[PDB]
Amino acid sequence: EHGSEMEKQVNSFRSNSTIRLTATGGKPGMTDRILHGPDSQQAFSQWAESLLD
Amino acid sequence: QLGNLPGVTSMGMGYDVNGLYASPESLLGQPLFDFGGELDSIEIEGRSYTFPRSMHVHTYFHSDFKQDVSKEIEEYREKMSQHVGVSGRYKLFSASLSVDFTTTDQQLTEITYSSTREAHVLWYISLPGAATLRSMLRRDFRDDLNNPNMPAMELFKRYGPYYISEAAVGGRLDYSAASKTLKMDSSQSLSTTAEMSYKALVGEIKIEHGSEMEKQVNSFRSNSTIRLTATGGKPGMTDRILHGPDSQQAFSQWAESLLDYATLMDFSTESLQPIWALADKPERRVELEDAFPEFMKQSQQSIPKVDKVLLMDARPPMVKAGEDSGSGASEDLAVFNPSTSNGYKMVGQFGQRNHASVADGHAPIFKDLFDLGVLKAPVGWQRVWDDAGSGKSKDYACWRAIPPQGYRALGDVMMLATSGYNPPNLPDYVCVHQSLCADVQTLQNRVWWDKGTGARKDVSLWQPGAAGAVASSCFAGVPNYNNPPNSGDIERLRGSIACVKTSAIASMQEMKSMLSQHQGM
Repeated sequence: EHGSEMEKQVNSFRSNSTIRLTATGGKPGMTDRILHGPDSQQAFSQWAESLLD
Repeated sequence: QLGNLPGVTSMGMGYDVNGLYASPESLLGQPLFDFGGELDSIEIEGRSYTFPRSMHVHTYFHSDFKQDVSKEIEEYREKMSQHVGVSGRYKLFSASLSVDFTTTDQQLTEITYSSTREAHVLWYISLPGAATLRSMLRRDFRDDLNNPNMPAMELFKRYGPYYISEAAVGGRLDYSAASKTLKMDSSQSLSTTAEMSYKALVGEIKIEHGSEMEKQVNSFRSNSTIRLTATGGKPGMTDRILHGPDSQQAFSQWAESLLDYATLMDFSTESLQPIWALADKPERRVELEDAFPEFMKQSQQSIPKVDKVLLMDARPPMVKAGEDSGSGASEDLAVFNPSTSNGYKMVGQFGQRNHASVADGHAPIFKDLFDLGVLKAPVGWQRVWDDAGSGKSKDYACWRAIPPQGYRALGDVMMLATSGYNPPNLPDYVCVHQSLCADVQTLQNRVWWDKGTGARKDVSLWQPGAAGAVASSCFAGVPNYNNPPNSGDIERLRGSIACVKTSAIASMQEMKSMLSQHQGM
């Protein structure tokens, strides 16, 4: 939730950490979109539903 | 065939001029013309397209930005109909209203109607003039058009009264807003705020967090009903652009898709041309043209409006709010507040020339039923008068609501027999927006004045009135004993105090009855 204590804590974590997302298995080329790019929740759900293939 | 250039199938089609604005959805069935089977080819951004030789194509990869904005629905309709080729001053494209706005907002008053359209033109297609097309008519259209026993109404039902002669092809977004501007910190123009909201949404601007522009746009969005409609372009993108996770990306997908999903999506001054100009005989051109007003009659009816936006309770409970006991004024004064609840609001005190425990009358209370922001709290209170100099230990004062910009107070409030000049504490006092009020014209039936008190300053409480305003139950202080007050005293009230129009007001029962004649409310 915007304005929450958890938002403050997470914003603080992100802007004072170097963060990477690395995928082993799953649809390739999805981690950049999940981490940064346009639609991270959709890109994640595509990776998750892709796992069988 | 007519080739594969997008838009070609729209050209020379009848159009429902009462339908949507520049959309394929308002094209009408039968093609009017035979455009020849010979085709030109054209290169447009690496791809080959074909179209009939008789049509002309002008590529122009660019964005036209247009806004039609108005506080008045009928003016919005007129503005939207300008410069599309329909001679006369007709209100066109009536079906787009319910596409763009809820039926409630259409009928409500104090709503600002905006259409902010960004047209992504890839090319224009244009036809020959009427006189060239006359030799290119399809058989049954030619027969019907030129048969003098085929009446105008049928001809117009079958073919449309106008056809598409020129059209922009690509995709268009319509960011349409029904805004309650009276709730909206309205310093910057609504049309600019709408523009910025649209542009931030699609990422043409980024708005800085904590900016003035952010405040203005947030205010616009949370006090408007907003829709995004796409004509042409990849379908099912508008929900993501408007609301969903990544609107700037969803928009760029729609924008880069336009070549593959291009349709007729905009009109120029030459777009719609009348079928009557195609008739062989001048007598036939004229009789068809004369029939256009009756074809359009139903479409030109005004949108029904809810002008009665204040719900009045004329007989609320009156509670005593002081006497001038101890003031030394010759006359007695008692004042009474109406009790308020359920979103009903006080606009003034009731005043009496006596000391009774009971009010001689009632001060009405008003409720902003449709939440239009027509009632708004005062920004503060100033003194018309106090008892400084009377030497009485307790204090007596007449206060005025200082209205926020654009609003007016309907009555003053006396504070009587106080310890210090304590200002009114009336959480449910409101001012009323200018639009619902009339400037004070008369000041009659004096309630009271302070003479005898021996205060340096003077005051008299008068009943305000205006042509068309409800007979007021409230008072206004004049800082002198003029009897009756002169036009200078009346002028002093202008911009600050007013009377509330009968046309803006209705009782519980009148509101039920008025609303039962408006569909979907």
